[PDB]
Amino acid sequence: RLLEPVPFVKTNNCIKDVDADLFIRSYATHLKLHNKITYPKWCTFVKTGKGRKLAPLNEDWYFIRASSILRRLYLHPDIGVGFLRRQFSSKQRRGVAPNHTSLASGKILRSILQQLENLGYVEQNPKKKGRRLTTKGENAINNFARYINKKVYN
Amino acid sequence: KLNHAVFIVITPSAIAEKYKVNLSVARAVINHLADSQKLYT
Amino acid sequence: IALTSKNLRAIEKVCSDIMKGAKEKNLNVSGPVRLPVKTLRITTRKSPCGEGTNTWDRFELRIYKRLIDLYSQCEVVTQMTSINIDPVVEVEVIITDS
Amino acid sequence: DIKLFKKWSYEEINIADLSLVDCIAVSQKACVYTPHTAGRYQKKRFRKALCPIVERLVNSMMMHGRNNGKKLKAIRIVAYAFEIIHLMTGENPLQVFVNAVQKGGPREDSTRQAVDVSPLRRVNQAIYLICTGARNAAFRNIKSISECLAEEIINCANESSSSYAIKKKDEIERVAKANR
Amino acid sequence: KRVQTFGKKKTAVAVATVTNGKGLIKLNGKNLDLVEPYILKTKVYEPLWLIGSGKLKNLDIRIRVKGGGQTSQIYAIRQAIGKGIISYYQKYVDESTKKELKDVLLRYDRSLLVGDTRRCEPKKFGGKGARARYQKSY
Amino acid sequence: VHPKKYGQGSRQCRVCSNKHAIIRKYNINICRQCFRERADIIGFKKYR
Amino acid sequence: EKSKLAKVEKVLGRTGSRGGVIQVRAQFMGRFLIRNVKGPVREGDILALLETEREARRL
Amino acid sequence: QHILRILNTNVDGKEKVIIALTAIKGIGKRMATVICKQANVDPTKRAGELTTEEIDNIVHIMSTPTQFKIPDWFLNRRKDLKEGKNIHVIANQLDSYLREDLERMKKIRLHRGLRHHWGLRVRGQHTK
Amino acid sequence: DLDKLLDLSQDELIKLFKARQRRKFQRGISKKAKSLLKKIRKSKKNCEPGEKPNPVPTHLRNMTIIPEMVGSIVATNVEIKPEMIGYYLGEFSITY
RNA sequence: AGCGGCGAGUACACUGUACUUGCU
RNA sequence: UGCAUACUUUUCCUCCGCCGAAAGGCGUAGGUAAUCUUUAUCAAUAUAUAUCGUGAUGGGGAUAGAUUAUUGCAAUUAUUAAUCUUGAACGAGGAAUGCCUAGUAAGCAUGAUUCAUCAGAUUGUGCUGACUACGUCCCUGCCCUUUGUACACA
Repeated sequence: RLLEPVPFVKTNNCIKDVDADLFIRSYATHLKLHNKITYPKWCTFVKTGKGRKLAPLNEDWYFIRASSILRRLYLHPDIGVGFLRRQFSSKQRRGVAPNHTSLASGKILRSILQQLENLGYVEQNPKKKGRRLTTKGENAINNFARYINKKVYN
Repeated sequence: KLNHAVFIVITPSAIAEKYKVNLSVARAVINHLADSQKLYT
Repeated sequence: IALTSKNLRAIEKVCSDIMKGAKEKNLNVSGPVRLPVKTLRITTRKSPCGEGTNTWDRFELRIYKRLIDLYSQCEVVTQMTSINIDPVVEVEVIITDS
Repeated sequence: DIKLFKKWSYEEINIADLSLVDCIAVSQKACVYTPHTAGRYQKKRFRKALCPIVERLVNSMMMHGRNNGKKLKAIRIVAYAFEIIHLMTGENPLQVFVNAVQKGGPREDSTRQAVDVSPLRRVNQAIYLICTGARNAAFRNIKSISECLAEEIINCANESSSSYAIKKKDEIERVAKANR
Repeated sequence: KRVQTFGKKKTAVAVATVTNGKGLIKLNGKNLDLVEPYILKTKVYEPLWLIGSGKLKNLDIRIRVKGGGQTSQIYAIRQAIGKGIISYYQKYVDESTKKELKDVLLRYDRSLLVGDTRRCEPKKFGGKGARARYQKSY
Repeated sequence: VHPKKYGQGSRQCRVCSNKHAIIRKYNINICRQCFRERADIIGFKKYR
Repeated sequence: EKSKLAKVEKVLGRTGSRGGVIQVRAQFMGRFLIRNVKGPVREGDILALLETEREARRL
Repeated sequence: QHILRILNTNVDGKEKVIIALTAIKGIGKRMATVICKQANVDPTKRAGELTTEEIDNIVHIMSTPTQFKIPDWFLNRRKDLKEGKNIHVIANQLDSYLREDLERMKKIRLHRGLRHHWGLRVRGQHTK
Repeated sequence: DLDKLLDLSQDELIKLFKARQRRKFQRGISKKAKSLLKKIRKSKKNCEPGEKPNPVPTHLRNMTIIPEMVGSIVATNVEIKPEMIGYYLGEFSITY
């Protein structure tokens, strides 16, 4: 069902040629299996964003978000915290006042970025101030994406 | 006022109408039998 | 060398001057840069008193700016522009090397 | 060659009422893989009929209170309803919809005295009764909308009493016959 | 060698370029299958069956999208790729097939080659609605 | 006096010297009442 | 019940209380027949008749 | 199985366990959510098989969660300025502390106190 | 009970207080409130402890209260208490 | 601001591709 | 601490990296601007999958209590605000009444205005693109002709 006949030649040379939706879940599962990062304990008592006003209700949201930020890191190689907050921003019902868009909480994204830097998948540099992937992480994610592509292909 | 329970075509609406169950328990029974909406198998 | 004004005919004549002067002086010049027009607007209400139907009107000021570059003496270029310029237009200067 | 959802080129079509076929104008020009044809639709009078009947259907299940503008969900709901019609009844649901439109629309009404109903107006008004019936069926009655359209379309295709469209057509025709 | 065409449908804008290759048609950095709506995947597939995968097997068509809503860029890319294939047939591959290609395109739909002029009109005075003013009480 | 560098007390309309209906767009700093008639000579030409 | 064919050879006029009725000549086989039709009708439309010799009123 | 009666009504058998412990109290779905997290009950299950051991765990959790990681800000009624500190205080007895808080503001008898006393809102319903 | 509040310094005072009075006191108290403070201290030290001290002249509605400001009333007779401290005073024409 | 061209690649194809650096 | 005196600009949007769930805070990139916010992209309606499966329910947020921070010399008539607790009506609405013919209805947002702080207000912009006429004078409101007037402040 999730696979469709494609009438043009693909490339599959990196993550940009694979669907995001399955990539996030597959790499969250891989992260859970490998125990690459902590949960951590502190983050699971707070809602993801002010406008959400409710718990994520999945218990794997941290790992589901980490791979999404990795995807965004590759999609354009300059990542800050404002861009992440705006992307994961959500509508907020102010009660009797009209619905208004508000950003997500940035501390969880800051913690995710720090953990990714600790893992070494991402590096910081003065030039290209936004977060970008290292060459090691780039080729590793290329091979991982090709593995996922072949796994869902045959 | 709901009355259905879980204690005793595979589309959830048809299964719910057949077994007098809610949609969630009907979906659970569908998973049990096979092993939001998507294309029919 | 960039120009800014409010009336398009002024910038048109000013530009028509500089291309012909450049061709006369046979010096390397970039082509006429046609910048996107930047428009300034404000909306206000008529009827200074509070009575009557609320009626509002808007205004529009598009500002014309164009660029050009020349390899020529900063003195001769400013002399020719001052000779063939009008106070309405405001012009700034920058030179190139290659 | 061209198939609906890569499945139906509808090589066979009934004679119907000799006018509703031209009104629906399902043809190679109107053949489309999926609904949501955003072409011009208010250019002339015959242009209203030039729209495919499938597009007419998918373009009108949207209206109920707060769900205006939501068109892709309407497309998916009619796609699921079409699949449900196929699974419940083995015949082609496209022919099912054609029978529904050819035997659902009221033919004679009354205004002041009774009058006839144009082929085009009959097709749209039949679509409209399908719309109101489906909206009532989805109006807080547990069952999903796709099942609602499946039931109503099959009922009006078979002229069943459980069809709100057929019921209202019969009511209108009864009033018209009483008046004239 | 290299031909370039443009695309404007609704608010969205697109750029197409047809070059020799092996059938590499890419939208930005992704593939056309990764759009998400299969409903619009059908729309992009519509021109392809009207021309030919075999004839596309030797041409690479790059596509960029910048702005507009989902329906806007799907229609923009549809008409842009139509223009690209028409121009590159007129230039490089062959001209005898080009007349039949354009004949098929027009006899199927005129929206493929050229888009609509419909766009949002300036919001009027009076009230929230463009063609409606505020409710008044006597 | 108790002057403040903020609010309506900080600045007023230049021509009518009133504290009401003063616009701050593009630092016009003038009241709409007289701005309506000074608009044309200022350059604010109405198109729509 | 039953409906019968009708050939719109020409349009006659838009009448009625609100201008919502159209005079149109019908055809099943009685050639010359008068009918009142609601809804947009173009040149060359086929209509449905309920009665054989029931005639409208021409204004 | 179903229909379990405790200090507050918990006739919630078929409805979810999480919604059950929200409905008993903490209807803001955060006290109940964190209590379920602390007591380690999977939301996948229902309320029809809640055990008395887990109920005792729930009471152990809500009995002064200060020692738990539940922070002071997430603690309901954070300061309530006095010589001590208070906590989120569940349901029927919890009503008693807002009763006595109302008594304190009545004896305070300030502008908002008489506004609440005479039958007006704090910000005013604005019948102008 | 209130002796600790009487003796503790401004830092512990604001810490015990809510954020509103912390912000107010950190931003400033102003010479008007300082003069009112010294005048009320003199009036309290001169007044007999057996009687309630008089209110303040030149009334205004925008000074906080400190448990060191005790015994004060307003020229509207609610005697200030520690549980009324973080409110200012108000007490203007609201007559029904 | 864009279309490119090539100067070096990060991984795959095979008789260019997603991402990086500079000029015309 | 306060007064007087000299030194840069702090007196806009802000990106970032950090402290704080957040509110908010510290130090810096950039920009008087198609150059930095930001624009190879800033919102939402969606979208795909999960839970709920129509039970005033978990919908719904009127209501009050506890606070943390900023704005403002000053917020008490708790400006605004993140968090928690609190839990009203509401089963789609009498008589009447308003609006509307294609990127328009409607929904969804969002820019700007006054703004030190406060849009539920007003004025632009875009996305989601509809059902129906393609006419009529029945009401209403005007217009023309004829007509009758003892009206002309009609």
